[PDB]
Amino acid sequence: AIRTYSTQLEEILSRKFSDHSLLLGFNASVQAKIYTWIVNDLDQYSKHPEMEFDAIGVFDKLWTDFHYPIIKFFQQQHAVVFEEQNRELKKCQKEGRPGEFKVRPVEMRKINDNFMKYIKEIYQFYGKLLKYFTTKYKNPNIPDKFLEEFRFTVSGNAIECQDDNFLGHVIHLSHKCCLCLGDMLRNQAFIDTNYVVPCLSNKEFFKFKSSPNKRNHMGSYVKAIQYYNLCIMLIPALSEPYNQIGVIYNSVDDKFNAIYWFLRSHFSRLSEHQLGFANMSAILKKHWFTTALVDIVNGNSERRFSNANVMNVFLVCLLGYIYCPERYKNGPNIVKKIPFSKIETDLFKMISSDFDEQVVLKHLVVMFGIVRLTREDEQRDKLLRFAFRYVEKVLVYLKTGDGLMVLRFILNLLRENAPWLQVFTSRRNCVVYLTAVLKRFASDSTTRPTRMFFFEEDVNFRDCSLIKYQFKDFNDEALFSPYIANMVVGDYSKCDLQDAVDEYVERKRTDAVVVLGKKILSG
RNA sequence: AAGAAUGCAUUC
Ligand SMILES: [K+]
Ligand SMILES: [K+]
Ligand SMILES: [K+]
Ligand SMILES: [K+]
Ligand SMILES: [K+]
Ligand SMILES: [K+]
Repeated sequence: AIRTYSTQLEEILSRKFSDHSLLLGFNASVQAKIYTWIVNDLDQYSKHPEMEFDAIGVFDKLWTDFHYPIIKFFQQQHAVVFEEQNRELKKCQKEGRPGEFKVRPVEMRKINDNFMKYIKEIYQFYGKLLKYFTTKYKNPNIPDKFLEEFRFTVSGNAIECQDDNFLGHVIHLSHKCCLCLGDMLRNQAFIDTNYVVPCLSNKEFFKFKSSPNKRNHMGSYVKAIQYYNLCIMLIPALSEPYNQIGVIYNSVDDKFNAIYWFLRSHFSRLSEHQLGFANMSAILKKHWFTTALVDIVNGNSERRFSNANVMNVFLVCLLGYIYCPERYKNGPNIVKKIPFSKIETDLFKMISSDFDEQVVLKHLVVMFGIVRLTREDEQRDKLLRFAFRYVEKVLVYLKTGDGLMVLRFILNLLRENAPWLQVFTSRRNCVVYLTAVLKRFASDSTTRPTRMFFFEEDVNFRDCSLIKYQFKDFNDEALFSPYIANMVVGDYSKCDLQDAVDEYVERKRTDAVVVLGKKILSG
């Protein structure tokens, strides 16, 4: 049936003159049909062979063949009007009348208005499906945080304890709904920032033209990223939401964050293993990081990078010198006589002068991810040696500073990756520095501690293959039989700790770090 | 391990 609808749709969208009402009516009729169909398909699940259960494919086809093509149709209309404005500007320039150029804001606003009405319809549709999926069936595998983000309450409704496969299908449908909501909002924000806003006034047009985007327009994407984050909270093994967050950061020229999220996409447990890696490789092959490095080293610049952004640029250029030498290597230098050693020294100094746990966690993901992607033994060994020089600097900082989350992450990276542990324990400075760091801590723990709930880093790295999909420095057995799921997303709101949560988490992290670090040093 | 060059690292 979806094929018939997509045929009729493509016939409609191919007309020279678009009937907005006809399209919206047709979408509303198709949505009503699909809704009654999927409700009935879940209802009859236990009556037909499971492999005849079609809802996931039907939903995927509705998005890819019906709803997204309509989005792309509207985007193409916006682009047509934008190019008309560009043609008018070029004509006025070549005719010697540059001040006579005027943006026409009408017919950008009309197209966008029809587009917005369509977006409102599908936003309501996917939210309606998400609410149905989430509240019709009791599912202990849905965190109460997910429910509270949407103000959903689950009634005394259908209990499908009989079938865990059924509940897995239902949460996958909810995940698809959230993904579609993030995707439609991301497309809407892109269209607003690249076509509508520039066509509002000459000021907007010329600022869009001169500054490529210098996109600080992350505010336009906050809602879409929220939906992607909910996707990840629901099923962190699936790679698409991570990739879409990386796409958003790439479009706002936050290239390092893009690389980070593309790597997280690549390393999720059930990743398709292509989208993130291809997007990251396309970034690395380009000139943004080398140009950024030149601008930083020359000092004077309109760029005005923050210290964290400077560290990020340094890190990518240093990793690229080894991993992508055809772009980041000319003799001892990365670009334009800028030596690898100088940049390495500068970044390592900033580890201590500008320590930041989130910044360092992202650095570690990026450098050990690039290690994981490197096939050549010489390249891989050089990258590991660089990564462990970085880690040695981090441990030196930890002799006098605090970074328990970073330390947990480092130790678990070592624990879940035997070749990395072997390299680490063969470096005298790694052993010496880790010993000095651990001697700062006091702990009566001798075995893996237990705890009330997952912490921030546990939630953040769920189903990341860099740590073999979970931290293993706690005995979390009591948290994993899921007739509840709140501890796994770290929701301690149900636990009676008040502000002492911070003290509790610090003590527990310290215990886990002491026990695991002694394990590592004993090998 | 040396030896050489560039700013402990990188390069042959
Ligand atoms: K699934
Ligand atoms: K986030
Ligand atoms: K992209
Ligand atoms: K993509
Ligand atoms: K950055
Ligand atoms: K926490």
